[PDB]
Amino acid sequence: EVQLVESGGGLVQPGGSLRLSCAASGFTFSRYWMSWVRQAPGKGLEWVANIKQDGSEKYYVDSVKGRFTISRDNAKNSLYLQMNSLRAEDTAVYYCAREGGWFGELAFDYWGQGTLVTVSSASTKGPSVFPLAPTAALGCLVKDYFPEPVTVSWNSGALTSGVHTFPAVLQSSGLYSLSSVVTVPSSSLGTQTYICNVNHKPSNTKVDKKVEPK
Amino acid sequence: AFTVTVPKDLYVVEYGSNMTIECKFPVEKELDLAALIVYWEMEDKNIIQFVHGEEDLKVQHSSYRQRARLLKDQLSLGNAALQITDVKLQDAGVYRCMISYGGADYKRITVKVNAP
Amino acid sequence: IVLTQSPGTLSLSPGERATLSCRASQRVSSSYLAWYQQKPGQAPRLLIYDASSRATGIPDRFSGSGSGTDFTLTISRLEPEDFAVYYCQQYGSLPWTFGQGTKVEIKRTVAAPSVFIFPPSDEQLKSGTASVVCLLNNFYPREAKVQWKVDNALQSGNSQESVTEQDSKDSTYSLSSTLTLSKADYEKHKVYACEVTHQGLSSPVTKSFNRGE
Repeated sequence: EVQLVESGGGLVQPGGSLRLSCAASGFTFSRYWMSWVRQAPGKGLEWVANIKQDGSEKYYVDSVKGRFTISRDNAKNSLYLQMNSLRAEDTAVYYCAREGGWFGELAFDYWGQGTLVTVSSASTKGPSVFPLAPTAALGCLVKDYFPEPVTVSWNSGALTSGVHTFPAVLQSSGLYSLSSVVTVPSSSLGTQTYICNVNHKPSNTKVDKKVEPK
Repeated sequence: AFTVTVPKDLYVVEYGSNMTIECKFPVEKELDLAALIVYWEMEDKNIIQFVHGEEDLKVQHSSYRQRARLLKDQLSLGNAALQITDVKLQDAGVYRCMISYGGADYKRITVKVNAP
Repeated sequence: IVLTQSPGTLSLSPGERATLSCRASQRVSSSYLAWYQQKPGQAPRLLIYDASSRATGIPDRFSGSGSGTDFTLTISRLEPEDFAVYYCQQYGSLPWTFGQGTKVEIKRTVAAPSVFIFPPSDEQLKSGTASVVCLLNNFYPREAKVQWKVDNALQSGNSQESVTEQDSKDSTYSLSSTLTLSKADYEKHKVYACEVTHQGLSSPVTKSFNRGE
């Protein structure tokens, strides 16, 4: 039961600093090489940093060499990435990975679930929620929030089938926008209640919009 | 640009014989020992820790006392050669070569041992 | 060391065999080539290490082969759970590097999108912007075209689109397109139209509305 859990991510503005942490369980942490791997939204995987069992050697990709510092505490069962001088291209989900075997010859054995790091000038901001009014289709326009993520459900989870919550797009403004739709029988318009539940944890706002025909 | 290389990434040797595995690293003209670090490791044991022109035997695993030698004259040629004498079946496995000379890098080598 | 995965996308039915390629710009020391599986929203899972060995619990329809600079991952007799993005990675030589990924998508029968158009809410217009939305629902294949027309004039640079991941049940895709305008620009025009072409349509589908009607 090898487990890996990242913490410490969020929003930070360019040139700023942030410290990621990774907690391990189910294996002897002092016996293994450990890596950081990141993934930018929609892109592929990129290795970042490496550390030896005893912290005695550290390696980095070119892009972060001189800016990121990897370190570890075997007693605390924990891995760290101190990120400094952060640019916008550092925006990504950051994963911790165990390198299996003695020297990593079993590749990346196990991964954490990742934590999102967002690097941008924009301030945290709660979404505006607009009704997309009406087989019929209806939904919610969740607009101008920052940063990711946002949570969308319908009728408090009691409505699931035919629901499409689209991935958010980064708008020209630098704020995020998305829509959630659902297809329903035309006959259900008027008799059935449809409430869009929007939950944006960063800005700590919750919204319930009832969508009706006009 | 600084890169540790391995002529062979796999060695197959007979039980009881001698073996010399090699890590190569770039050296231009004369080699300055003060700037140079060499580690050879096998599993969680340390075979060779070469710092300041000297192998450090207090860090060396005792399995390897008397049978393990970094070949010093080979170093000028950018070749970290590890000679292990009287090779036993326990010597089979993955080895690690770390070399620091300005920049720093490492590689792994697999050793396989046939029994008779 | 650059790894070039191939091809970009595979469209296959369950039970078919999938072949994935990984080429390297250098020899990969000791054949330390891993493969990984990633599903949307999840971290990668290790599949194969040392090019040909299965990671623990990985089922045996996952098989690796190759050596040197050319590596293959084969999934014979695909199960629905096997459709994901696959990555190869070299750990033989620093810096560790990943290829750009291959997506294996479920190939189903062609399906036409249902098309809906949504006018801006009155609540939104007080913000000064108007968002016009166009939903394309449950189609296959993924390739779908959306043109925007305001009073039969084509639009450029004021649209954004978004696509869902392939559906769990349907194996279909859906798409939203958002046309954004000034409130001032919006109230200057009458007809807002959304025009759609797709393999599953034999004639173009256009949904429209008139402002105020």
